[PDB]
Amino acid sequence: GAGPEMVRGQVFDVGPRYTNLSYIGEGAYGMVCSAYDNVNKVRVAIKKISPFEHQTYCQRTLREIKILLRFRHENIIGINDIIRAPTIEQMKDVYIVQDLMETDLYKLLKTQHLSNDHICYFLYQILRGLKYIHSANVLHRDLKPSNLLLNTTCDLKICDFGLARVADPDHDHTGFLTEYVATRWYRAPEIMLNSKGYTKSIDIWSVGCILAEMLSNRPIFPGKHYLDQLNHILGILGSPSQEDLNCIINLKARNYLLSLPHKNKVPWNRLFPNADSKALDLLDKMLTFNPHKRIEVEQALAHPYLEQYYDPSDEPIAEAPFLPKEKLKELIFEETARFQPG
Repeated sequence: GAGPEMVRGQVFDVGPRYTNLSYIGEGAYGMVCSAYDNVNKVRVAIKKISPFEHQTYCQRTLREIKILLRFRHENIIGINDIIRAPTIEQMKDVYIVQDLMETDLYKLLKTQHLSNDHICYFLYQILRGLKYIHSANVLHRDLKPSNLLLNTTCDLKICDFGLARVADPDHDHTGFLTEYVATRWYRAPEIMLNSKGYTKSIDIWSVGCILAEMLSNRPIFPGKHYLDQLNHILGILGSPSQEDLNCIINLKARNYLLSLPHKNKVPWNRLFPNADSKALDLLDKMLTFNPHKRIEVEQALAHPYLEQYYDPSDEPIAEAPFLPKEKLKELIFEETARFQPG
């Protein structure tokens, strides 16, 4: 009737509820598979996770499980089930069950031209999700096409909250070239200059990047290393204004910008000659150099580009806003307890 099922030589032990395994790929670190859920009669995605040797992998797993279990939103991936051993001592892996999403925006962009209607709809859903996340005082901090899941009807769901943090603007300041975790091509200019990525404006930049990418099927700022990323940004936006430089008090950061040759803005309509003009107006506002001047999520939603979808009453906000590895394991154990046969 059952056993410890294997997939590509590794235990993928999810039964008896989940049968007929097919492999998909790799996760952050751990195997991903689809499987037939025998209770709700649908195929699902199951991600195997093995974090307990390392406090960082515990921190990200716990952080993401805590977040995804607290969140309930149509445009954020839910956790349907969590499979693990009944005791801390026997728990070496955890399996997270999610709705099966056929594709993601990375894969889609590599293979499919998007109509303006698709771009508009996808951007609406990204921002609708992001409204909820930000309303919970959470920063996602790693928005990118591969973290935007899509099913067969183009329902879009934000995933991968492993690098998320509670917002903390009063402690956002840092020095020049401070090391950063999140994906390079979607990093706001200030990450390289004077920001730890603790304000909401960090996510809007990433959304701006994703919009630009949907318009042309190519990343807009494909930097090859930490500081090339900034010079990609400045080659399009042009040199920051005196006013925007006066906001950067750090001398290494400011003097770096002052050392560069003057660059003029590349107009959006020459970079994207087939783009809708309202899309380019909103792109410009999301890809603003100065984070204090950058559009906020709610303002983005209310922009004329999204007028066909905008409905604030149907764009919900969160009811409930918000260490050694041994204690993180116990907290992962406690956090996943609600899915245990009971």
